[PDB]
Amino acid sequence: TELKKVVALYDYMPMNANDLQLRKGEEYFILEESNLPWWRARDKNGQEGYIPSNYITEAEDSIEMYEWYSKHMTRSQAEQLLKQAGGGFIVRDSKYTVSVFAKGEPQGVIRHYVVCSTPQSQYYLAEKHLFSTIPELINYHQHNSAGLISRLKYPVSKQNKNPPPPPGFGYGSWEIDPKDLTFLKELGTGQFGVVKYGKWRGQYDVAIRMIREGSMSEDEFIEEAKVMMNLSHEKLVQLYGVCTKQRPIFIITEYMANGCLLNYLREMRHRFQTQQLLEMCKDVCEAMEYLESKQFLHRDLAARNCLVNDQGVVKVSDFGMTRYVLDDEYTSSTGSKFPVKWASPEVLMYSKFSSKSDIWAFGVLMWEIYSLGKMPYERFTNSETAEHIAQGLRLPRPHLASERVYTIMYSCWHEKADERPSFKILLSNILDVMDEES
Amino acid sequence: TELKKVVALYDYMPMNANDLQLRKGEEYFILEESNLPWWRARDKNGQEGYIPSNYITEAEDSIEMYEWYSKHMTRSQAEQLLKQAGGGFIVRDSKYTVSVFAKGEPQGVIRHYVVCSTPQSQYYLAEKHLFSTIPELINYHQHNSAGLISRLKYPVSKQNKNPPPPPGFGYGSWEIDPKDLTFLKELGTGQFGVVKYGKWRGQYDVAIRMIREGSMSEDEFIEEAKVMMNLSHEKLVQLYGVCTKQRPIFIITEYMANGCLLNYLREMRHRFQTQQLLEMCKDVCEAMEYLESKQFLHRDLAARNCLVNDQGVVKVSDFGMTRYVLDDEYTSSTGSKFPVKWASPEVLMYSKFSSKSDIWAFGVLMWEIYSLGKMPYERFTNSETAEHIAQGLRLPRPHLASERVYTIMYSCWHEKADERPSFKILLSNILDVMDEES
Ligand SMILES: C[C@H]1CN(C2COC2)CCN1c1ccc(Nc2cc(-c3ccnc(N4CCn5c(cc6c5CC(C)(C)C6)C4=O)c3CO)cn(C)c2=O)nc1
Ligand SMILES: C[C@H]1CN(C2COC2)CCN1c1ccc(Nc2cc(-c3ccnc(N4CCn5c(cc6c5CC(C)(C)C6)C4=O)c3CO)cn(C)c2=O)nc1
Repeated sequence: TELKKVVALYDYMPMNANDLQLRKGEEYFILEESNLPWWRARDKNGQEGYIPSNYITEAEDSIEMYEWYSKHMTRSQAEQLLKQAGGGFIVRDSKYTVSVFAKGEPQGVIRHYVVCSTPQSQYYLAEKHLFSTIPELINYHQHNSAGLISRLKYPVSKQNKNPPPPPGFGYGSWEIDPKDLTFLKELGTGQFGVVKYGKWRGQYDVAIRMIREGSMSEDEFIEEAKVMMNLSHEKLVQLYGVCTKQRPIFIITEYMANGCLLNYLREMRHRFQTQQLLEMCKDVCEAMEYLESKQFLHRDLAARNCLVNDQGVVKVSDFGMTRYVLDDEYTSSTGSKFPVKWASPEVLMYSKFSSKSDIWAFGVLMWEIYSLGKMPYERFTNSETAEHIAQGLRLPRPHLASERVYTIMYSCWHEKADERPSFKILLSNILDVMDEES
Repeated sequence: TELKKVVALYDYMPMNANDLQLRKGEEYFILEESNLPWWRARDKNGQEGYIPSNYITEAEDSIEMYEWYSKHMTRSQAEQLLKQAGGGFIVRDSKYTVSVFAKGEPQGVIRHYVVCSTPQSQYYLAEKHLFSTIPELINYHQHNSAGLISRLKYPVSKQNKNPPPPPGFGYGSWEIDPKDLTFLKELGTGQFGVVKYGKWRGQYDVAIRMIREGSMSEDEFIEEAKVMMNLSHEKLVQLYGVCTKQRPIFIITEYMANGCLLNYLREMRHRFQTQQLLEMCKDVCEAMEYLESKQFLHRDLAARNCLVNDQGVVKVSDFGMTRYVLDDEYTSSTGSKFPVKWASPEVLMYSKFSSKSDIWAFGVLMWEIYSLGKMPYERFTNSETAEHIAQGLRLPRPHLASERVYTIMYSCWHEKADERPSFKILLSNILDVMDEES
């Protein structure tokens, strides 16, 4: 049947003819197993005989066969023998513990590192390398195992690295030269004029926005043009400059290939997925957090007022351009072209726009992003919408929105403006839910 | 004042005379810090000028300066770029996470190892090497750091290794030869005869126990001598043999230098400390657990009935010798020499000794060990002791005993015998409290 084998704990010289000579380190195969103190075994040389049971070590008992494990050693005695030894690695039972000495530093320092046991029969240690430097840890794992699937010696970078939008086509270059502008095609028309994609110096992809007669207050616009030019963020359209010497003054800004994210979600639904609109909302929230840090108010925040580039990243645009609108039906709170769908309570009532109103509009933007572009309150009217917002009604939950993101965009719509979240904490929560989704 | 410096995220060619040429990798010292998008810096070559803020990386921002960290990377996109890369170490923000690929095994396997942040500004990873072999882990740490005070390459062993007691002076050697016995000195007198320390064959330290006339039932003793010889344990005195051919029959057993632990704790109080009596109790409990596994009953368990050797380890002795006593005053339950102090309720009442009675006696032994040898119920008498044990009284807590060990030795004294603990769980609890003390 099955055969048993043990190691020679110590060495024994047969005091009796019926005994076998044990020799420390020479494994012996037990021939019979009983409860008596002596059992018959056989040696590699071929001799067999009875031998003491107090001299055998089971195959799995190799722990005792080693010169480190010491079941008798405790967390105190071990430190007393490690101080007299004066770094000695000594193992003791406790499912075990290890002790090492510290060597400079004459005051001996002892550590009691405990050995933990995995539920899957494995063993490890509750100790972390504690790298105070991330690249130092990356280099360590690069030249070590550390229980990883492989060494961290295969960087995962990309070659599609494009510089960011130049904060203006040159320092102090507020006035663009129409001669440099290289009009190429047309990008549609805007509230104040017509757009067209060209190239500054024929080497920088710019989007020229020519104005319409009696559409914007060019004077005030140029007055605050330096201000609006000082606004620069990754998720923010980069205003390159303005050609004011020529009429209509040309607002040369960053170019976005996909155009309005609203149409991107309502027509270009064959280029993204349901797991990316959250990243779009993160981009929008980052832009809003920046413009809030700048004490600037978007004033008009909506998918229509956001653009998307070839890389698929969404960025806010037309930041704070309302102040330079001439259409009364759009500027007035009771006008027809006024976006009541995204407007807020205090706005619609007393015209008290604020960062809280921008947060309300951002919540509406998240709702429509998750709705794929469906218009808010498609069934209601400009007055019924205010009625329902006052009564307490809120936009429903899109079929693709989780309860978490719905709670986010709902907190964005708190009746009390002073209670509405800030864009910073909104971005924090969006990042949290993103890390959870992923 | 203080000087600032950053790294060149990308490379920039001055489109304007007021600009400075940025070159990826060339650190630049920012001359002035503002909120504008362009700031003036100076280069190592000595040239200074305005440069974009979107191209600078703070010194602590080196994370982005590396080609691994990717704040945009998520737990999904990262796995999509790692599968197309097909083990690539890619870091992303999340306070961070790392991803590596698996290479054999054509079905790509990706891991999402998260990077943890210590409260002390350090960084580590929630990953264990998971060594399924203790000596394999010891070898790994022996040739690695693993965040240890030092490599596990300094064994902490001792040269004072003595073989254990030979389970008898030879196999089947039940009858010792008085000629071999080498009587040396005297060790005192016992209940049945007189003792003396000698040497078997002049080479094995043995303790001969010569019997007294009309003190023991030599016939029954020799009858069960093979049985009592089959009892062998580390914390158990090792009966070497019996010379029955000569009168008085000499019980040659293991020699213990310190003698009775009772006198060891009552006179030899200049060789141990208050942190070792717990180990003594552990030794006694191990012996009791073994003799319980053997369905053998000590019958008389007490510090007096335990010996100690030069190494300071205590071992039980005279295991089950009561059956071979001739003194009626000691055998009878109502006799004068009967140890009522250690006796149990059922014993004193109906004479129903059992493993529960042995557990009671072991609790009493622990109490007296922690009392330094004080006699149990020094004020009471044989009858008042039973009175108080029946009423519910129990031995008090020695000044050196913690509430935990007191609860242990108190559970040892449960009124209901069927409820008294087992020696196995008692040893488990003693080991637990020992690891806690240490
Ligand atoms: C999507 C493709 C589809 N393609 C079809 C498919 O085969 C042909 C045609 C092209 N089309 C396309 C591509 C790219 C772009 N990109 C860009 C659009 C615009 C743009 C265009 C028209 N109106 C506007 N708006 C709309 C908002 N708004 C304006 C002014 C004001 C507002 C609100 C206000 C009240 C604050 C005032 C305003 O100007 C804008 C945004 O400035 C600006 N910039 C810089 C671009 O890069 N757009 C569209
Ligand atoms: C401590 C030093 C001090 N030293 C002084 C200091 O300067 C001089 C003198 C020596 N002394 C000393 C040293 C070593 C030893 N060791 C040994 C003691 C004994 C021993 C001695 C006397 N009585 C007994 N008992 C006592 C218990 N018991 C006996 C028989 C029975 C019992 C109970 C019963 C009812 C079941 C029956 C019985 O025999 C024993 C235990 O067997 C046996 N063995 C094997 C030893 O190795 N003892 C004493």
